[PDB]
Amino acid sequence: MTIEELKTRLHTEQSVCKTETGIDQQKANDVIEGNIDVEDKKVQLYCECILKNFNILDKNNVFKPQGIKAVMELLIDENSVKQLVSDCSTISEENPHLKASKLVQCVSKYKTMKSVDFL
Repeated sequence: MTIEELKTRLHTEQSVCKTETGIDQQKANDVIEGNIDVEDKKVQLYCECILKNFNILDKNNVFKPQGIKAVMELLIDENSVKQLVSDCSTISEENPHLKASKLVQCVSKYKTMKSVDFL
């Protein structure tokens, strides 16, 4: 959008979602750095919140590839985004909250939220 703007939007969404979930600052820092404790209830809620706020996840927890493509296209090369979408779209997680932390874990192997601050 401007990388400076994506960085700001990411900070805003991390702030709003931390308040909405009550996730500890340490656990939120771990998610931001790409160290996702997938089984943690508050990590799941925080991941779900960030994804829904970027419309990557719709209100029914339906995965929207357009949402993740829009974001990722600004950080990584075209073919890597295609690879990301294939990997992330095919995650076998039947639980929606566990799907959300696993989704953020999948995206994070390509680009962590913290890495965007470098940028």
